[PDB]
Amino acid sequence: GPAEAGITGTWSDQLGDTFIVTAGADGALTGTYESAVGNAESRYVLTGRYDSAPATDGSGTALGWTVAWKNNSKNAHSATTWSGQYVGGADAKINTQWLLTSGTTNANAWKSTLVGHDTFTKVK
Amino acid sequence: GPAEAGITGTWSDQLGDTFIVTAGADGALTGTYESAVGNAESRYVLTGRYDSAPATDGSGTALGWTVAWKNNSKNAHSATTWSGQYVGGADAKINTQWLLTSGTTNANAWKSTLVGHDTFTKV
Amino acid sequence: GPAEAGITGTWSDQLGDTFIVTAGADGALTGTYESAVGNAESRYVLTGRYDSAPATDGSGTALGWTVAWKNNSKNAHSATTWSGQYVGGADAKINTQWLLTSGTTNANAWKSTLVGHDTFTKV
Amino acid sequence: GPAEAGITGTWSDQLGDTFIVTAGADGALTGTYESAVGNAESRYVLTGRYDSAPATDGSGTALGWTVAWKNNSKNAHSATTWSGQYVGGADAKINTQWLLTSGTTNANAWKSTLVGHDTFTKVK
Ligand SMILES: O=C(O)CCCC[C@@H]1SC[C@@H]2NC(=O)N[C@@H]21
Ligand SMILES: O=C(O)CCCC[C@@H]1SC[C@@H]2NC(=O)N[C@@H]21
Ligand SMILES: O=C(O)CCCC[C@@H]1SC[C@@H]2NC(=O)N[C@@H]21
Ligand SMILES: O=C(O)CCCC[C@@H]1SC[C@@H]2NC(=O)N[C@@H]21
Repeated sequence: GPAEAGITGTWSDQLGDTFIVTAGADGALTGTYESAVGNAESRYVLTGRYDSAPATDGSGTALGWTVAWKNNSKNAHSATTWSGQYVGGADAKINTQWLLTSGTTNANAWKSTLVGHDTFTKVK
Repeated sequence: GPAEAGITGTWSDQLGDTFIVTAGADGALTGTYESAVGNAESRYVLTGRYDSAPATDGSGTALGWTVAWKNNSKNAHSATTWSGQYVGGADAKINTQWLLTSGTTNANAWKSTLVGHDTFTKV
Repeated sequence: GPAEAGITGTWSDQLGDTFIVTAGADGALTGTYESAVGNAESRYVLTGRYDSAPATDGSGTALGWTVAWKNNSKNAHSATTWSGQYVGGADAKINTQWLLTSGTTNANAWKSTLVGHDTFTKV
Repeated sequence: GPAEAGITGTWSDQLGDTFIVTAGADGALTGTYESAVGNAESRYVLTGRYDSAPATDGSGTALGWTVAWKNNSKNAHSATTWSGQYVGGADAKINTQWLLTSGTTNANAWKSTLVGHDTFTKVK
């Protein structure tokens, strides 16, 4: 439906974090992600899931994805998930909230996870 | 590293939410998840990532995964991500926080996302 | 410091959720909040805290507050906390993330807490 | 009702973070809080709100509170809110999720906020 093609493409946010994704008819999200901030260099594997038959009543399309911050260049020992919804239209948006967990000892687990939000806009 | 075999298997929480996962040598998590609560029936595909070369200093292994709540039986128009860490050993744990976003109209978007936390133990 | 007069006043977000606050010289926030959405009518008491001696290095001023959604008109059996920072200047902002917990039975507690975010600008 | 007296008293969690609170008939929570972890020393002022007429159907009592991490001994330039519900009974609990925001420059705001959860049990 329009959400598969709508989500597929390149996205970025206002900090210049950016990702390339394909949304499949099987509900899969597959791509790579590049953060402009934090302990990250170059691109990381992204995988996730989305609702391939969203409500047709004006609602967004729910989705989520994960990046573990390890690639051939760098390993931050952390992983981020983004949970949110795709809102289509000519200026499509992906609106998300995210959790960034770092590996820690049990004693430091209380400070293991950052939370934030981010809206991405489609490049093409 | 040990996290590969250690994450691979079947996990559950106190409510009987459960999942089967394989942690690949490449950092992929793939499996199936079943919720005991919510607008959910039977199993849903899970996919995520973990740090396949975690620190060796006693820290946990970071990971995350997603489930979109649509399968052959039901579609709740929602998706959950779990972000957390695997803590190994013979009674291994995966400690998570989670975000459950439901598709909403823009007017309702302020109430789209629930947050919670959950500890799974290996079956 | 400037945060005292700068936080004190009336604030609103894009939806018309609004609050009046006084930031005390002692670190207290006290005021009243009105939501344009949700199970809410008229004004509710707000109370919180802010760092009354923030860093001087250009950082924002940390703060937080709570509203329990019971007043003379309505009781939604819920409470929201906002955690964030005040960024001063002539177009000052309060940038927040928030947690809205509803009273639930233990069985439903996994769905008790919504999460979101909101930026307020000063009227 | 039972929730006012139920919440009033001293609470602690498994790390030995602890607080003393009074829940008022006016919906107020007033007290002080002592963290066993992080950039904190001795006690900090706590203020918050709770539902003074909770549902009588088995539901918990919603509540929340704030601590800014500045006292006469220490200033961490941060503040934490806890949002959750009081569950009464002979072994009463306060179950919460929390957000800890540090003051940051706008550039570092994406890493300003930690998230976690915590269950407190009543001391007396
Ligand atoms: O520092 C790390 O642990 C690895 C990089 C984390 C970057 C975070 S993930 C949430 C936010 N969104 C971005 O694209 N970058 C930051
Ligand atoms: O109700 C829905 O929208 C779909 C089911 C959601 C179930 C949630 S996901 C977070 C928590 N953990 C579980 O295993 N189940 C609930
Ligand atoms: O529906 C309820 O349980 C009470 C009203 C909640 C309104 C929420 S609080 C977070 C967000 N910000 C607002 O100003 N309103 C919504
Ligand atoms: O380091 C700081 O910025 C000040 C202390 C923060 C302590 C946090 S607040 C959430 C968690 N619960 C606790 O009682 N202590 C930690």
